[PDB]
Amino acid sequence: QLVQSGAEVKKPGSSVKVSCKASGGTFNSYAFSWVRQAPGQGLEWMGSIIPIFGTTNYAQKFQGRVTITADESTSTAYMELSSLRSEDTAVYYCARYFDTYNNYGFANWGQGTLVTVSSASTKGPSVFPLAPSGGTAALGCLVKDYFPEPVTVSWNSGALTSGVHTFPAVLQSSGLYSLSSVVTVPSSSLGTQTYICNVNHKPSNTKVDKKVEP
Amino acid sequence: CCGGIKKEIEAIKKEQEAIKKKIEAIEKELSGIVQQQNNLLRAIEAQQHLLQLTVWGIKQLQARIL
Amino acid sequence: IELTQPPSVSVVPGQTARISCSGDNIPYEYASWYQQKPGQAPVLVIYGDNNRPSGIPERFSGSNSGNTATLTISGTQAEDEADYYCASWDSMTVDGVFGGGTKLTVLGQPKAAPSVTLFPPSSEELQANKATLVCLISDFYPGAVTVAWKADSSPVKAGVETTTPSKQSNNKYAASSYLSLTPEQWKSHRSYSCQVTHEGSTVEKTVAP
Repeated sequence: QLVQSGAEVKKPGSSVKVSCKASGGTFNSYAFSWVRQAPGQGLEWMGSIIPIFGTTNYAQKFQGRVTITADESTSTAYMELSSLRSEDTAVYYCARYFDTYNNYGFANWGQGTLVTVSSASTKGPSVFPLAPSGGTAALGCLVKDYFPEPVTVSWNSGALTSGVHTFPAVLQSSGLYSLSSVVTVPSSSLGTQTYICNVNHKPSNTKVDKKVEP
Repeated sequence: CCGGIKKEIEAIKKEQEAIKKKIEAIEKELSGIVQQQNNLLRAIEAQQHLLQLTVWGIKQLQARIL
Repeated sequence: IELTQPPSVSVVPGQTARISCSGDNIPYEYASWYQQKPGQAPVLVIYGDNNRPSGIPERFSGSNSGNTATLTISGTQAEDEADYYCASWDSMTVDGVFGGGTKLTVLGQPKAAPSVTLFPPSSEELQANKATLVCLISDFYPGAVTVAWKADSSPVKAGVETTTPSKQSNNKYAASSYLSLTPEQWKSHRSYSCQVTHEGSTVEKTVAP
């Protein structure tokens, strides 16, 4: 239903748009809001737009800095915040209301967009394959000192899914992150199938693949 | 007794078959209404929604002022 | 307009749970409640006059009384342990407004022990002037986690780094510990342990160079 633009990195004082595509349904019937969340914090509401008139209203905190627009032709809402500062680093959500007439609630949400406002520098991951050998067996990938968040790992271009544990990132002293992602499998399917590790770090425009086997 | 069955069966059977299809026609028009009755409901619910949508729309504009 | 919740609320498995949203210039049909599990968008659970969206379990009800919204869960569950938010709209400004959130805690609880695993250095990384080892503590309860790495036989602390624990979908925590190092010190000492204590036990894993 709602899907948003990918994660970004912005220099302080600069700006950023964020987009949200509302799939399948009448765009003129929608009402939309942006809601951001700082890491380990509450949700904070920013603004609303009603596409069919394009009438917006914003929270005073952000008035002046934020614009919200919509494009009916493409079924898309946009928010754009300017004069960025560190406290703006947040996950930004896009939410639909007026699912029905009496429903002032946000019935549908975006997947979120992480926006990071640091001054330098974007860094690409170091994707590594791991060493493998009815019971238990597990292989995976390693992503080394990159920056910043987040980082994506999927297996076989989207195929292999069950019993997969992707792990959270350590932030190093260096100011770079690393994380870890493995797949649990029984002994009876090892060196036969194919096993791709697809990694995307969108901010560095890094998209990488990686294979694994005993 | 009989003799007058000649004048009755061949009389109030036809008019009582003039019912066994002048009812078998209505049962279309009843559901010819539920056809319409339901579209109407569908129509109102569409407006009702646009209304809430426009009220807000006005509240937002009004808010932009004063 | 501003909303007010108890910063956390804890409860026994199978009880009535009550978060209160309070203040100030009232809602009512504007008020909404949301559940957010770690790393997920909020999911609307209650809206307006005690209304559940589709596919929402009946244990959830919305209460109201003047200044106050109250979400109420009957017979709580482990899966109901989440962060909850109330939201409403200021009738004057039409601004949206959220409460500060409430961590519903059902902390106890059915304990499970940390499953620890250790990958050897990436052989392709050995090629690349490095060889970090990858330890995967996971599936534990409580989030209590405290680890000791080890080379050959001698105690180790410096050179590594670790992550704080974080709740899974299965509500059991997880962690990760690495040891970046030189692609020669690893093929010098033999196997490497991983002393992961969960306040009683200590779980290792050992890989052969």
